[PDB]
Amino acid sequence: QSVLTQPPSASGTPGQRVTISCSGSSSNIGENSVTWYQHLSGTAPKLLIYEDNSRASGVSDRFSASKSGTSASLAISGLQPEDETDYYCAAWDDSLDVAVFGTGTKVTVLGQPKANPTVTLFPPSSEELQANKATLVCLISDFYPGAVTVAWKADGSPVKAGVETTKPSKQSNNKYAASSYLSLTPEQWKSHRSYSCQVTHEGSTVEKTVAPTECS
Amino acid sequence: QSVLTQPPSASGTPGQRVTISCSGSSSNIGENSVTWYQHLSGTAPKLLIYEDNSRASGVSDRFSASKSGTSASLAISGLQPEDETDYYCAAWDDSLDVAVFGTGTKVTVLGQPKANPTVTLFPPSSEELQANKATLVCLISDFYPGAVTVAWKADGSPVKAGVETTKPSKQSNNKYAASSYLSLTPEQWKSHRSYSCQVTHEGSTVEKTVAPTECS
Repeated sequence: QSVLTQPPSASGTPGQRVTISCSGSSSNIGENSVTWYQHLSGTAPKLLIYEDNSRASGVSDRFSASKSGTSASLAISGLQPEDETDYYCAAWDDSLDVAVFGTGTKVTVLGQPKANPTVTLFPPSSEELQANKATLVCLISDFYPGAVTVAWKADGSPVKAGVETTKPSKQSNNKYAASSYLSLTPEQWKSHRSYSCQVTHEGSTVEKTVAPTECS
Repeated sequence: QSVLTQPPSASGTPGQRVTISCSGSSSNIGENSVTWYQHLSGTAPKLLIYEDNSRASGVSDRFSASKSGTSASLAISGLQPEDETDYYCAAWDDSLDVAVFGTGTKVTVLGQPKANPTVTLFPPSSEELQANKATLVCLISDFYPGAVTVAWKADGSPVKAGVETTKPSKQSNNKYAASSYLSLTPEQWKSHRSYSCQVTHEGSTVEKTVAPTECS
């Protein structure tokens, strides 16, 4: 039989230190070495700990683990917001002859700082103009919380056609990123001299403007 | 980490038959035993297969599995939507007693036709470089199912470091959009002959390239 029990979630304030428990049986944990993984959903679990308390290269000293009898624990000291993820444990099951995983624990980092987005406007590429297409991308990164507004303007006047904005999603650092793209004609691109992306986040607005070519 | 390669999506019409491959070295799969996991964005993985092919007692017979040295594969002979979950392979033992997970594969039952993505590479503007920065953007659009894997190189060398990739999202045409950006310094940029963006999508792999020509 089957699994290693983990509390569903954990909760901590930045700089604090949270403990993740893993319970098992004597066939698995009791007798064999434990392993802990961090999982972003869609990346592939990343090994943190091996052989009960060994750290994998790239793993920080903020994460330490141990095993007591039939129980194992992971301690995150210095809770950072990039730490908000899922943590799974594992150990070989002698009687079951398999690797038996933990139920998974998701750490919630309460009261994360507010991060006003960084805005970057990309004008139509060459590759794409000498291909007779024109797309502008307004990259919106490093924001928190994760809700923003986007508005496009052309020569000051509202661009109320051709825009596509992406729902924000988490970046590795636990901050959001999104994009807004406007498909125009190379015809349209040229005829204008100013294009602009305006992003509103938490009572603050930033606008970046782009103008038909500049440089070599 | 440095693990198992799995296509991002696998998908078919109801009652169809779907295959999910898993690729590695003659160190992992290629030598070890491979296990398969089933993961809904609900708490825990769930072993379908163990010791290459032996079905986890109680798993449905619509699940078959095999290995052949380098590769491995799990066939879902009975595609029904309760199968619409992520799937993971795992080899076992590079450093001792650890799981070596694959990238995960998302299975979707086609609700619309397959659509290869349109990839577009955008180099820095003159403007952001005049400001002493450089960010390339890789726009990924018009693709279905909703899942991709993006990789960046610099003179045919993987760029792991400093790339973020957005989670796919449903735009106004009913197809998905995503974007991945690579943050550099204005000289980290110009010290390389070019940068390319590579998107893998249910069979198809597209690679776009770009060179520093911005007021160069």
